Amino acid sequence: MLSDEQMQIINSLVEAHHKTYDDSYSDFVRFRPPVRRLSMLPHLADLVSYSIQKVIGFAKMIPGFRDLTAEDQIALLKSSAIEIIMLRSNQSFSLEDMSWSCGGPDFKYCINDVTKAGHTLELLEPLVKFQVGLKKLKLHEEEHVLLMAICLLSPDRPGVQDHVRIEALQDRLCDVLQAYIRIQHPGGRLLYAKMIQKLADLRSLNEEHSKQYRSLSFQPEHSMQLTPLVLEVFGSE
Amino acid sequence: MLSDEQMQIINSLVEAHHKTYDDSYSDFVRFRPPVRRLSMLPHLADLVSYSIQKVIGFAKMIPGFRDLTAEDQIALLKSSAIEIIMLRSNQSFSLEDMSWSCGGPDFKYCINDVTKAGHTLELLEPLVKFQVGLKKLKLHEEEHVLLMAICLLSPDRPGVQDHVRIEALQDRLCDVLQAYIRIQHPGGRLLYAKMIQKLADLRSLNEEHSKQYRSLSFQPEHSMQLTPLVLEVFGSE
Amino acid sequence: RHKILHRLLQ
Amino acid sequence: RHKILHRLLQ
Ligand SMILES: C[C@H](CC[C@@H](O)CCO)[C@H]1CC[C@H]2[C@@H]3CC[C@@H]4C[C@H](CC(C)(C)O)CC[C@]4(C)[C@H]3CC[C@]12C
Ligand SMILES: C[C@H](CC[C@@H](O)CCO)[C@H]1CC[C@H]2[C@@H]3CC[C@@H]4C[C@H](CC(C)(C)O)CC[C@]4(C)[C@H]3CC[C@]12C
Repeated sequence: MLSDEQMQIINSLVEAHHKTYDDSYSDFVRFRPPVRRLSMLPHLADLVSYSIQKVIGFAKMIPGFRDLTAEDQIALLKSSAIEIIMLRSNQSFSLEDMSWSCGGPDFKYCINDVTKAGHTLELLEPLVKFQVGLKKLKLHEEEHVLLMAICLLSPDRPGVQDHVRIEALQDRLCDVLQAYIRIQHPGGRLLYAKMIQKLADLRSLNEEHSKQYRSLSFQPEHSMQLTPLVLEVFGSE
Repeated sequence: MLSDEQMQIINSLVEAHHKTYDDSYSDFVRFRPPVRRLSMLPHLADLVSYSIQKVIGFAKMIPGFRDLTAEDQIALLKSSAIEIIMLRSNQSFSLEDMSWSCGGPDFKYCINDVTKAGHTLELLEPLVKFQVGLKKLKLHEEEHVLLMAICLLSPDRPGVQDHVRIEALQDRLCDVLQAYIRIQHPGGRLLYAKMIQKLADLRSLNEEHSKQYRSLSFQPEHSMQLTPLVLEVFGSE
Repeated sequence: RHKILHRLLQ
Repeated sequence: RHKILHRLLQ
């Protein structure tokens, strides 16, 4: 049976996600509009830039993130951002559609639209297989949110200094996750292990994105099309 | 009577302008859409970024610009870009409207819309008075294009090294301009002097833009909204 | 370094 | 320095 301290963590993680995930998708009209081989790069870069802001808002509300150094916060965000976007995107991914349903018809993102932004199938087929694998797990929102926080709070990320502190935060998150599953998730005896496997999936999707981002950012007529926040978060700087 | 060498310069300046000014304004739908106190900054920054690209295309076709050093080209573009945008914008400015008619109704830019992008009336009233002063001059397109090239090719710009070379290019442009006016512009005995006065107007509009841009770029939640090309061209770097 | 990030982190 | 500018200038 879950303690009150563990209960508050869940509450604040859920409240943090609800503040930073807009289910109405009404900001998407602000982006440079989509065009349907680089036709989608302006739109999708505005999209990822918006998502990065939501992830920074999310992270700032994880218990104990605010209290890390600014350097540790930046390092954790620069290596995890792309993984939390892929993870948080599961709530609009559709098994029937194989697409991300983000509101109106202009923001239904098929696999065709998403191959038009500089990245290749070596990134996009695994990412799609990840989405259906993760959808099929049918996570409670509490579990989904716990996983985002565990993913962000990984100490085995390049640049982190206070390893032991970040590791203690993540450990207490994992305890809550395993306990929640055992007690509140029927038939979830294997689910903790699968979720941790999906975190490994995420590491691999990260490397392939970083490798391909490198090729975009070395072409100044492409990186020109990104946003300042993307250039800063995905930069090597 | 104008020589053939001077005639070719006019021809190539006119051809350069026609290649880089799209009278249909059909790229404007690509920009982040307008919103009608910073509501217009995303749209207007995409606008100015697009214009900067047209000015680089224009400059690359001025006789002798291509042959300057990359450093001299960059220095001339970083100090003159904002002035050539203001100058080239005269072709869509309207005395009746006091607005820039750029195609459809979403791209009619009144004085209200243009005060919604971080800049104040200290910049916007002079700029509007400049536009009606310049419209009232009724320049032939040859004169308008000659002035853009003379403005770009000024050697009294911070960063230029080959002063004497840039000055010789500009001098030969001025000769063509005074000769054209004398021979092809009826009643233009005063027009050369007014145009040079408008170049002085431009220097003043430049300082005030630079001063106010400084304030935008010191607020990271505003400079975040600019484009990479704007940050690079208007940067102090 | 990381001007925007430092800002968004308050 | 001026990565985009150097590119657009060819
Ligand atoms: C539209 C869809 C979900 C949107 C919403 O759910 C809101 C998410 O917070 C996103 C998720 C992952 C994105 C891909 C990540 C990997 C790259 C990142 C690239 C950004 C950059 C060019 C900077 O590398 C752009 C292409 C892309 C394949 C993304 C496309 C959009 C997806 C599927
Ligand atoms: C819409 C109008 C003309 C567009 C078309 O004719 C195409 C031009 O090539 C532009 C001209 C000058 C622009 C202003 C210059 C000074 C600042 C620059 C700012 C850019 C930045 C924020 C980076 O400082 C944005 C606000 C602005 C007042 C411009 C508004 C649009 C005008 C009137």
